[PDB]
Formats: sequence, C-alpha cells, structure tokens
Amino acid sequence: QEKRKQISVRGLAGVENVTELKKNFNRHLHFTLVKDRNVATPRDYYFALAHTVRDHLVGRWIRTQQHYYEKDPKRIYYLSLEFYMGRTLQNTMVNLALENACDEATYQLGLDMEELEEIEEDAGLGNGGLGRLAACFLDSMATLGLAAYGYGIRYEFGIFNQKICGGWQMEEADDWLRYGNPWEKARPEFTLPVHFYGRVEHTSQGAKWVDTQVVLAMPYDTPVPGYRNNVVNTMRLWSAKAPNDFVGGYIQAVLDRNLAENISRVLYPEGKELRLKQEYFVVAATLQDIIRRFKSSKTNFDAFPDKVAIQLNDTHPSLAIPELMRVLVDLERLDWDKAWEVTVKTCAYTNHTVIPEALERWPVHLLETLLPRHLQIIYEINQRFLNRVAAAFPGDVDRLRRMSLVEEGAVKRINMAHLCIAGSHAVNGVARIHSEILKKTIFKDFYELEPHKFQNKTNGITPRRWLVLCNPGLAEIIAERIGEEYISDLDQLRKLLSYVDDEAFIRDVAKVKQENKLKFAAYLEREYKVHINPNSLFDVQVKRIHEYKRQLLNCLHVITLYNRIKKEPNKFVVPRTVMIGGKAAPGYHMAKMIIKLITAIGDVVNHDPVVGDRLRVIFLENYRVSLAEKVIPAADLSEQISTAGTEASGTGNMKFMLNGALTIGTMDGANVEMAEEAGEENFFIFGMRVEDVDRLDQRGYNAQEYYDRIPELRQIIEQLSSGFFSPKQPDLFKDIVNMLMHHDRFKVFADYEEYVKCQERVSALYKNPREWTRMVIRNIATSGKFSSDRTIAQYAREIWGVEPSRQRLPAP
Amino acid sequence: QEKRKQISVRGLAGVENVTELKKNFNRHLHFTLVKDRNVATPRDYYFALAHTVRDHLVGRWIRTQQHYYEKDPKRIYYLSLEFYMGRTLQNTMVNLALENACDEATYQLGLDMEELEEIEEDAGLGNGGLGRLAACFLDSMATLGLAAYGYGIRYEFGIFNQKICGGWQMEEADDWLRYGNPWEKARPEFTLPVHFYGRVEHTSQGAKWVDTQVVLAMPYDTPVPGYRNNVVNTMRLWSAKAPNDFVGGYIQAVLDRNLAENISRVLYPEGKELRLKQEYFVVAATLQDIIRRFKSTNFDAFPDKVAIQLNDTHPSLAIPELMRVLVDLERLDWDKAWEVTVKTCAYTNHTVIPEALERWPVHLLETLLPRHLQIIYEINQRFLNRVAAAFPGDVDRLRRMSLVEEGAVKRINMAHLCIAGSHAVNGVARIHSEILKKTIFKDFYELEPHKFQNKTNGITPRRWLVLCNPGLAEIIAERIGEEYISDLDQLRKLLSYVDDEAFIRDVAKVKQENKLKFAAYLEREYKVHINPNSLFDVQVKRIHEYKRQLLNCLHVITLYNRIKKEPNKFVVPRTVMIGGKAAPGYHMAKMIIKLITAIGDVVNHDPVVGDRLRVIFLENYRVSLAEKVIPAADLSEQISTAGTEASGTGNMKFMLNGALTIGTMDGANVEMAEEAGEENFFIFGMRVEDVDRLDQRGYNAQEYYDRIPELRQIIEQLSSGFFSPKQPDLFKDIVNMLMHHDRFKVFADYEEYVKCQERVSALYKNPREWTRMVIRNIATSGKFSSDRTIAQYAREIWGVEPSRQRLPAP
Ligand SMILES: O=c1[nH]cnc2c1ncn2[C@@H]1O[C@H](COP(=O)(O)O)[C@@H](O)[C@H]1O
Ligand SMILES: O=c1[nH]cnc2c1ncn2[C@@H]1O[C@H](COP(=O)(O)O)[C@@H](O)[C@H]1O
Repeated sequence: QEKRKQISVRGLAGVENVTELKKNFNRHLHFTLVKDRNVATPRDYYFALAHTVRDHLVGRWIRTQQHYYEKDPKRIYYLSLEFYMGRTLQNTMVNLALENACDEATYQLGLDMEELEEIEEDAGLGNGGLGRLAACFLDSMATLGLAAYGYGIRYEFGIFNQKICGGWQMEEADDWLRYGNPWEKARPEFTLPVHFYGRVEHTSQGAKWVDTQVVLAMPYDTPVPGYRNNVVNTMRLWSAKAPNDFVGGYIQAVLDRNLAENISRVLYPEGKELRLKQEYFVVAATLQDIIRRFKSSKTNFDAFPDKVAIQLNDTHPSLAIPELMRVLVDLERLDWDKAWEVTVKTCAYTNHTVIPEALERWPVHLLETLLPRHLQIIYEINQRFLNRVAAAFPGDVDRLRRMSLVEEGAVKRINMAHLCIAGSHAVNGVARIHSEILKKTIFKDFYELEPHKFQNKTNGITPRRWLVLCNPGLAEIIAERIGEEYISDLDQLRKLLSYVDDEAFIRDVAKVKQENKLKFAAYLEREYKVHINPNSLFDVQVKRIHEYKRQLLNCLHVITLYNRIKKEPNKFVVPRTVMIGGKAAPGYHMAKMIIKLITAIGDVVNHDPVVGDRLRVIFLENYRVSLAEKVIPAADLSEQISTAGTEASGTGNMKFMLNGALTIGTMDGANVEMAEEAGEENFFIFGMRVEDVDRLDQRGYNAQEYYDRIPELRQIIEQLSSGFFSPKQPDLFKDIVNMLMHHDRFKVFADYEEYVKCQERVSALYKNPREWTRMVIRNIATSGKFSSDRTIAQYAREIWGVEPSRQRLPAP
Repeated sequence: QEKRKQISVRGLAGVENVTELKKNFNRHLHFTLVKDRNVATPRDYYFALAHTVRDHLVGRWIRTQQHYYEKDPKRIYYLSLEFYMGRTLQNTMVNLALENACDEATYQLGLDMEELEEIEEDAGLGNGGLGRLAACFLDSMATLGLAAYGYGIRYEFGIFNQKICGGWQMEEADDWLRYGNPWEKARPEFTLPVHFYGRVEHTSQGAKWVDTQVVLAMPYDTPVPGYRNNVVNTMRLWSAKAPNDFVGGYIQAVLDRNLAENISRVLYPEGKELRLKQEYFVVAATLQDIIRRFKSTNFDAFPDKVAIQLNDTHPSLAIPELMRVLVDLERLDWDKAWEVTVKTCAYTNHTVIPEALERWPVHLLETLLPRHLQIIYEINQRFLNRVAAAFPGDVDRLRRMSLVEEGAVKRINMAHLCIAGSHAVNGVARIHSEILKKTIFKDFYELEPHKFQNKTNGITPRRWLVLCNPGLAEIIAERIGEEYISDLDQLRKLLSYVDDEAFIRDVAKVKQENKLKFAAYLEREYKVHINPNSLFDVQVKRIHEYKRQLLNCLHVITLYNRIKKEPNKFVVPRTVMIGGKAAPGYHMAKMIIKLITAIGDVVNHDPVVGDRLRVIFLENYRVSLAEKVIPAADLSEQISTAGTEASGTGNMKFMLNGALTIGTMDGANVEMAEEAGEENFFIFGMRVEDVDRLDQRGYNAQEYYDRIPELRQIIEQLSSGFFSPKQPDLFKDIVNMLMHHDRFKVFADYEEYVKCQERVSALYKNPREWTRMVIRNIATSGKFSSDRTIAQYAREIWGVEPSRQRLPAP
C-alpha cells in the first residue's frame, strides 16, 4: 500500500524553534505526564523538558537506523557490564545544538533550565573508569558515524550512594529509577529466553541442552547522539524478568522469581553465583539480538565476521565466545572448525589490569552446575588450543600448563582471560606501558605463540562532555583563536601553542579558571555548608579509595605542610585547598579508615586559628560523573600519585589536563604518554619508576629506614599514634600506622621525600601566575592525543575493519 | 510569575481535524513508540491510534479535575474489587465524537480501524456482573456530570483466560499488561503505605498501631469519558509494591516481598488470608486519598463532601478504617467519628441466600488487623446497646443482630458491619430489596426501616447499544433522533412504529445483519457451518448448577432426539450457543462444560441433522465477546431456578438488542416483564412461592423422571455413554446429581420449559409477529438504563443532583 508511505518521520520534528519547543513542553507536561501547572513539580518540569528533547533525538534515531539498513555496514557491538553514563539532558542538547533554544524556551516559560538539570539522577549503570570509558566510547563511535551498539544490563540500584556521617562512609541504595527514566524505551515485543542449569544430552546429530531454568531478558533502548552530525546510535540494556506461570503442587519456587529478578537489581561487587548469572544473561540475550539482526538484511555465516564485530570490555562478557560457539555449533548446525574461525574473527578483547591476581577466574564446579554445555565447549576449546601450542613448541610441557584455560590446584578453575585470548583475533592493552607489560609478563606465553594478535589502544576521553559541556568558558576562548572545529578534532588544539606568548590569551586562560573555582566554591556552600578560599591552589585527588592509589601519601603531605605552618607560622606558604574524593568498597576495611583519616585531618586543620585559610582539607562526598564535571574544570593541580606500574592507564588524568590543571604524578599509566606529549618539563613527574619498584622488592623494602632518616615522617606517625587527629579515640588509627610501618605493600614512605620536594616546586611555580599559565597552555595545547575520537579511530581501522566518517547525515 | 501562565493546555490539537489526527498519529508511532512503518506491527499501529485518542481524552480529563477544584463539589467514591472495563478504544471515540474522524484518518493512512480495534486486550480487571455494574455506573456517573471516582485494585493477570481443549476448560494466565496499557498512568509519586499485623499499644492520649509490616500502594489513573458532555472522571487502581532496604540475615524478607505483591497479582476465584489482605489494601489506600482530597479542617463537612459506596461487603473494612483514622489519627471522639462514618457510607447488597454474606474469623482479624478488631468490638457493643434499648428484654434478637457470630469458630459477619455503619442499605431489584426487608435482614429492618432501599440495576446504553449495535442505533435515530442515547426512556416513542412496515423490516434486517457478521466470526474459530437463518438461541452466564445450563442441555437433546426420530418433520433450525466460565475448583461446573461440548460433537457431525441444529460452547466469554454475540441473539436464556437470582444485568442487554427472553419469574425478569408486558415474554416454570411449596413437601426428582418418557430416554443416553462413547461413565456424577441431590429442581421445570420453547419456535415461524414482539421489548427497555439507576443513587442516597450539562475545552 502506497498510502502507507505517508506514515513518515517527514515533518514531525519540524523546526528546532523556540515557539515549537514551548508547544512540546506543554504537550509533554500535560499529555505525556498527565499533569498541569497546579500540580507540576520541578521533577515534572524536568521530565517534560527531557521528553521534549527526546523527540529530537528519536527522529534522528529513526533515520540513522534506516540508514544502517539501507547501507548495511559492518556492525560493531560493545559489551560491558558497566555504562557510567551520568546525566543526559545537557549532553543531548550540545550534541543536537538545542542548547540555546531550550534555555530560551524554559526562561520564557518561567523556569530555570539549571534547577531542572540538577534534578536528573546520575544513571546508576556504572561505578568506575571502566564504565566511563564505555560512555566516552559510545559518544565517540556516534560522532565518527559507526554502526555501533552498546549492550549491557539495566541495573536498578546502580552502585550505592555515599553519605559521610561523622567521618564514616555509609552506603545508601541508589534508586535512580524510582520515578522512571525519560531517556529509555521499553521493548516488551523483544523479550528473550535465557537458560540456566539443566544438563547436556549427547544424542545423534549433537548436543541438546535440556531441562533448563528460563529467565526473560527484556531490552530497553536509549539513543546515543553524535556530535552535531545527526547520527543517533543505540544503547540496548537488558532487564531480567521471571516467567509468569499459572504442575501445581507447591509454590516454594518463589525463590526462582527473586533469584531471576536480582540479576538486574544490583551492580558488583570475588565471585558469587549471581555475578556469573549476570555475565551469562547479558551475553546470551545480546548474541540472539546480533544474530537476529544479521539474519534480517535484504543462512550463510561466512559473511558473519564481515558484518559483525564484538568487543569484550574486560573478561566480564567472556562467555560470548563459548556462547557464540554454542549457537553456531548446536543450533545453526555448523561444525567446530568453521564456527571457531567465525568466532575468533568476530571477537576482540580489551584488558584493563596490570596484576595477574586481579584477573577473572571461575571454579569449574560452578560452571558445571549453571552452564553445563558451556563447560564442555570450554574444554573442547582448551584441547585444540593446547594442541596448537604443542605443535608450535614441541617438548615444552611447562608451557601447556601455563597457557591452559584450566587452572589446576585445590579448586579446579577456568581462567577467563585465557579464554578471551584464545578466542579473539585481537587483544589490546589500554596504555602503552600497560600493553607492553601484557606482552612482556602477564601474557608473554600467548604473545610468543601469536605476536601479531597483541595491540595497544591508549585510552581517551570525549571532548564533548569533558570540555564543551563542563567547561564552556574554556571551549569559548579556544574557539576565538581556532574555531568551533577542535571539538571533533582535538589534535588541532596544537594551534594554541602559537598563543603561549600572547598576553590576552594568558589572562583569558587564567580568568576562566578563577571563574570555575568561584562557581565550585559557591557550590560547596550551597549544599554542604563549608567555607572555601577561592584564591588558593586547588589540589584535587579524585580516584577510588585504595591503598595503591595512595591518597595516604597525599594525607602525609597535607599533615607535613600543616606541621610546617606550625613550626614556622610567619613564613609565607602558598595557600591550598586540598580536596580528596572517591568511593570505598564495602568490606574494604582499609579504605573505610582512609576516609575517616582524611576527615579527621580536616577536622583539625580547618578549625585551627593559626592555619586560618592558608590550608584547607575537604573530602568530596559521593564522587560521580556530574560532580567530576563540576570539580575538574576548577582544578589547578591533578594528583595522579599511584605506585609506578599499578596503573594500566587512567582517564581522570586526561580530564584534568584538558581543563587547565597541571599534573603531579608518577611515571605510570598514561602519565608516561601525557608527559611525552607535553614534555617532561611541563609535568611534575617524581618518585620511583617501575624499574625501582622491582629493584626494591629485590633487595627487600624496609620502611623503618625511612622513619629514621626523615624526622617529619617520624613526627606525623607519632601524631597519628598518640591520637592528635582522633583525640576521643587515640588508637583509632593504629592499623593505618601498622600497615604503613610493617606491611605497606605499596611503598608510601619510599616516595615521600621526592614527593614533598616536588610539591614545593609546584607551590613555587604557582606563586608565579604568568609562568604557571603558560605551562597550563602548553598542557592544554598538546592534549589532543587523549581524545576518544583518536582511540576509536584506531579501534575501527586496526581491530574492527571499518572506516570512521565525519559526514553529516541528512534530515530531519 | 506571569510567565508561568504559558504552561497550559490551550494548544493541543483542535480537533475533528482528520488532518491533525493524521499528524498526531505520526507523532506517536515515531516519537512515543520509537517505531516506523518499516518495522511496525498492527499492534504498534493500535498503540499509535490509542495514544492519539488519548491526547484528546486527557485534555478533557485535566479540565474536569481543574473544574472540580474550583467548584469544590461533593465527591463520590465507588469502591469495588472488580471493574469489568473491557476494551477502551471505541467507547472513547464515540463518547468524544472522534469516531468518524479517526476512521477517516486511519483510512487515508492505508489502515483499517476495525482491524486495529481487535488488537486491544480486555482489561483483566473483572469477573462477572458485580464488575460490569461498576463499569456501567462509571460511564453513567460521568454522563450525568457527577463527581465520581472508581477505586479498585490493578490486577496484573486478571482472572484467567478460558481455553477449551478436548472439551475441558483450561485456564491460562491473562497477561493483558504484556505490552502495556496505553490508557493508564502510573503515579509513582503518590505511593502510600498500607499496614499489616503487628500490634496495638494503649498510651493515655490514644491508641497507636505499631510494629506493622508495610506494603506500598501505587496508584494508576485511567480516565473515564462522559458521553459527549466533556466530563472525564478518574478510575484509580492500586498496585502493590514491596519496600526496599539493602543487614541480613535472614532473607525471608524475600517471602514478604512476594506475599506483598500477590495482593495485586490476581482476582478471585480455600478461605484465604490473602483475600482479606486484598480487601484492606484497597480500603486503606483509598481512604488516605479520600482524606487528602478533602483537606486539599473540621470533619463536620465530611459527609456533605464525600460519599462512599460499598459494592458488596468486599470493602466493608472501610467503615472500621474510617473510624481508625478519625479517632486514632484525626483525634475526633468516638461519637463524632461515628456520625461521620454512618453518614458517609452507603452499602449495596447483591445476594439472596443467607450463607452467601461475607464472614471473617476473629482469630484471623486479631492477627492481621488487631486495631480494626477492637474498633469492630466497640461498634458492635454500642450498636447492641441500642438494640436492647429499642427492644427491652429481647435477648434472642441481640445474638441475631450481633456483628460477632458464634459457632465452632467465632466469626465477624461483614454484612451486619455494613448495615450498622451505613445510612442506606440498597438492594438491586425490587423482589430482592424486599426479601432483604422480609427474611434476610428483617431484624435490622424493624429498627431502621428508613435504611432499606431499592435500586434496580441498569446497563449503559452507550457500550450496550450505540457501540455494539450501530445498525440498531441508526434505525432508531432515523425515526426518533439521537436524544434517547442519554435518556433511554424516549424509546417508548417506538410503540408508535409497531405496525409500521418500514420499521418492522428495518429491525429484522439489522438483526439479520448482526447474525451474518457473527456467523462469519463463528465459522472462523470453531470450524463448523452456521446456518445464519436459524434462531440464535444464546445463554451467557457464569457456569453454575443454579444458573442451570443443564436445563438448556436437556432441551437441546430432546430436540436432537426428535429430529433423529422424525427426520422429515419440519423443524425451526436453531444455533444453540452457551458460554461462561467455571470457577476453578468447581467440579460440577467443569463437567457441565464437558457435557455442552460433548453434545456438540455428536449433534454437529450428525449427517441426519443437516444444519437444523448446532450446539456451540463459546470460548472465553468476556466483555468484547459479549458485545458481539448479544446483538446477534434472537432468544436470551434467562433460566435460573426461581428466587436464586437477585437481578441479572445481561438480561437487559439482550432485551435492548432485539432478543426475546425465555426465562423464569425471578431477578430482573420480573421488572422486565412488568415494563414490556407479560404477553411479550416467554415466562415459564415454578415461581418463587412455587419453589417454596416443593420445598415444604420435599423435592423428589423420580416422580418427574417417571411421568415423562422423553426425560427418561436422555438420562439413559447420558448414563449409557451415548455422548461419551469411549468413556460411558464420564457423566455419571451429573446423572446422580440430577436424580438424587438436585438442589435446583431441573426436572421440575423441564416439561414447562420445553412447552414454552415450542411456543418460541412457533412464533419464530412468523417473522412479522416475531419482530413486532421484539419492538415491544426494545421500546419498553428504558427503565433499565444505568442513567436511571445512578440518578436514583444521586438523589436518594448520595444527595447530589445529576446534570446533563456540557463542559467546554479551549
Ligand atoms: O528493515 C528495515 N528497513 C529500514 N529500517 C529498519 C529496518 N529494520 C529495522 N530498522 C530500523 O531499526 C530500528 C530497529 O532496529 P533493529 O533492532 O535492528 O530491528 C527501527 O526503529 C527502524 O527504524
Ligand atoms: O488545587 C488545584 N487547582 C487546580 N487543579 C487541581 C488542584 N488540585 C488538583 N487538581 C487537579 O486534579 C488532578 C488530579 O489530582 P487529584 O485530585 O489530587 O487526584 C490533577 O491533574 C490536577 O489538574
């Protein structure tokens, strides 16, 4: 029927227009929300505005998906158990260029588009740099016009909210879906069975997996927009539902429903059965969807590697390998050799870890119980892989056992990293030194078997959310020199390097900072009721709380600096606000104490009359994406102080650099590459290198020798032990001292001298505003390498086999 | 801020603009559904249209609510456990006059609206008459401008879909919410706690109900549109949610999470805890909403600004819960709160047999609602005090009127609660209301005679004429205009056309048209030929012994035997249709359904019968099927043993739709035969006082079995396994019941029933007389408009005046 051709998007999102936006706001507030102004809450005004914006997203979304079906490109699937999405309202507006029109519309309607913006929940789909990487990636993948899908789990309660009560962290539930989410769209039409347990029957033609428990995976779609290019991609999130049954004897299987349901309930965290059901759930539903989409296109799986690419972000979705094999062999009735070829060619794997302890391993008895068919396939893959290894290195019997997917001991275990390696055509580290240690130590055996398989894709950040969005002031003055262009091409921030000796640009760069400090200082009062000197150097360390992250080294310096303000109260010291934020893992007893320690240091220093405002110590509560975007552009100094070799890359690093902060750090992670781009001279690189980490384990790290040679280190330890910082509980901080002094596995005391000295240099350079800003410029100018546009282009050409494309799609 | 005035509903569509409906249909498929014509399903297209119609509904909804806060009128709250809504799309199009525009709109978009209409699920919200009544009343209350709210529970899996496999009823889950309900609106922001268990603590200022388990009640709003008057009222349904808190152990909070959500999962149809939980849940959540709206203050103005209708005793806890909120929370005193309670609340009784009234053991109340018990005990004592006053020394009367009944187990009689806490107790038909005064509640009557009222049931002529029978609505409006739709009594004007040939042939024509559409639907599923010229003989009732489809079966089989015996005899062909659901756990009902299909297998495949007889069991009888078969019927079977039916709302549907009624003197039949004239009715069988006489000298089914050879042959056929050749014994427990323990006297009404059916067949042989009789039934229908019923609620109970006035929407 040719009449149906009037069922079109043809003129529905007519004009990005201030009058139309007001019309839709009303339309959405009244018809969609079923509210009016008499009962509308700020939250209801936010939903209305969100819906108004979503219409523009979805129109562009329809065309893009229509475009992909017309042009049939190689499709790329990004599998992650984490999508650290943050807020979408503002990000959608910059990328669609609706920023000014909306503000104009809401103002005219009598509302503040800022009030509204702050009602939006941080999406509870993520926890760390792992999920934030995936978020930057999706945004970059869309900007470079790639046919790309983010697949994950729709979590309901995310990772807890952090409240600090009397210095102690408490974990509140993050019910960020209590009032729903305007951005996502339910697809009950597309609900899919996921199997668990049962057993394997090896009859005739092949294996049948029978007598299984079914869980239903129901997808929710969220559009992810490119930068001003009209391409809107899909993030598809899976939600678990128990099947609705009415043989009639007993309901005790209430258990089932509940145990099915909480696959989607919470993020994690060692290895419960639940964590494994999450991994399989996401993998099994995702693969059905990919194969479904491969089939509709105008069965031959020779073209499969040519139309599908699947990225495993870490080992979490590793079961994709045996699952893809399972469908191809058991269901589509291919044979092992052919399916294997298709699998290896389809899958690639990204590792994010430096230490062989942290890699994922599951007991075989677990796998045998929940995924009996998958254990078998994993063994078969082990047999044939270890066959290649035996052919390539005859005789070397030790090699077979080291490289095996099966790990022998008390507790037979499957090593999931060895699986991903055997079944991926490409494997990559996440920063150059990291990818090198992968080749050199952690996976040397696999690298020697297949050198070509091992790559590097240094991580990156999106300049949308991490420059234009959160620091418009900086984006605005860069534009004036070189245009609106760098936003999609960060490389050409290099042209700023000709403006280093330009006077007006220096005050300009320094003026933006002051204002970002002003805004953030005011934000601290309006919410947590706590004083801040806006002239002071902003010393910020925002990372997960962990021993190797070394916020304790930071603390050591703070108390050091504090002490010297008491030994020499009249000496001019460069005034500083030291700010530390980050979430501690529940159960992690040491990180809990470290937070308590920080706030106690704050409790002494912020109320000492001799200090005044020359030094201040704040813990930043409930660190997350939206806070990141508030505190980052307000930073002068970026604390990247992990023990060399313990960081794979880092990503906050690059955010601070893009935003006019200078870095104090170790020669570690992506700092190596950041210093390589800005020049050693423009970074504050201090302390032991990786070579001296190994050197010290070799001769044995004694921490007592430092305690003698440095009287300041002796003094702070005495203050800690006698209870200077915990007067009502003197021995509160004992197992912090104990660790630092006897079982400090991350050598805090070692780097302390060369740290506090490097810090003094910083203060001295901050005392000189002009010279300080010139170096900041020299940092910002050379921050281009660290865009996620660069990272994804390398992924597209070197791993996926597809060309990036900045061409704007037509419509709407 | 004057800027904020720009936040308004003045710019939506406008309105009967096919143009804008097309544009808005497109919006919704693409932007609301995030689909397109590449990928879209007929179901998708139904949601696109549903949403389009919805935009216009909620506009008027916003206005009707706004207007209710300006005018601050008395508000009426209808509390029902069931709400048999059916389908929403077409009802909304006709009530808003959007039908023609949407029809044309979808048509120019390459789509067919009927096809789309068939996609919608019946709301899984109700079971039988009780539930359809609430739904009809909601339509009426909106049409008569009343400020009404329907309050109930949002059942997730309704009450099962019926499937017939191998002639047996099977019950599948009804997930009618499977793809969502476009008509509803979640309100997570208005979630309320509901308390259960725990214990009562006496302070010195008042009672505290503490240590309770909490269940969250979340409301879903559905708008209900008035007929073309622009008042869109609210149906507010509660969904149960468990709280969250995540420090262990133990996790049997997993069980609380489940028993908490079962509340909302399924309707009934054990003497469950769960059912009581359901009843308090809808009462506690509703009363909070009712009080919030009042305050949004002294409660002296309460009974003048709030009416609470109890539909059956199911929401009877509303009376003690009101007392709880006013004494305990609101801090009134027990006499002031009591006056407010007795004047706020009006009850409605739907039963006829003493042991059908709701009754909860005290041990159970003591466990889950300890405070409510103490309130009941107090109410009972004060109440019994005035019984002893008004009747000195009458100790016998006190232990009859007590709310606390006593036997093996101590029980609270929920009906006696309702009468005591209500100013008006209404029956639902005249002979029913009267027996409430006469035998069932006489004690209560000779104490408060002013209390006891009648409100005969009615049926909305929107759904049940205009919507399901547009052919008959059209021909009626060709003579007398369209004013009757909202004043059914105007159909009396049709008496003037009883001899008019144009009318007589027009009515017969529409009927014949309705049968052809239904035979076509019927020939699809159930693969058998329907002779469209046969008399459509239809019985649609809950499947029960007393309802009596076994009597219908006895006639069906007589007819068969008679054809098989004299094949060359002229016989008026019949399509016999029986439909209804059997309660799970009711074995006799399941067997009756087996009998109906088993008669069907023999008769419908007998070459000797040709197409003179056909027996069909209609699968999964429900509101949207009802509205297909009713217009097609010639003969409505209303044959319950006399005195067992209080009313009978489907009776009125057939009458309005051109069927003639065979049936006993009982329920609504009496008032129907009274309006239409007995001569225009096929009343047969024992009357009420006749049943009583047979009771008094004892009913022996052998002395009916013995006097009648035709009756005998069919029983020997049943017993011998004539209708179940593989399993001769299959119907043994049916024969046994009919012979020895028939508490319902099937055999006794047999002879007279078949005599009367022959009168039906004979009149059917004369098309003109048949149709003229039909006209007399239709023309005389109007009393049974649910607008009539509701106006009598408004004036004589709730004390508001109904208004047919329109309302704007710019
Ligand atoms: O066959 C097609 N032709 C054109 N567009 C399609 C087709 N199938 C899917 N799409 C687009 O892709 C979306 C659904 O994506 P899917 O999950 O891959 O089927 C729809 O909203 C369409 O806009
Ligand atoms: O104070 C008021 N002024 C105007 N409209 C109101 C007011 N209060 C409630 N409403 C309307 O009543 C509707 C339902 O709210 P509810 O009566 O509280 O259940 C809302 O959609 C409002 O439009």
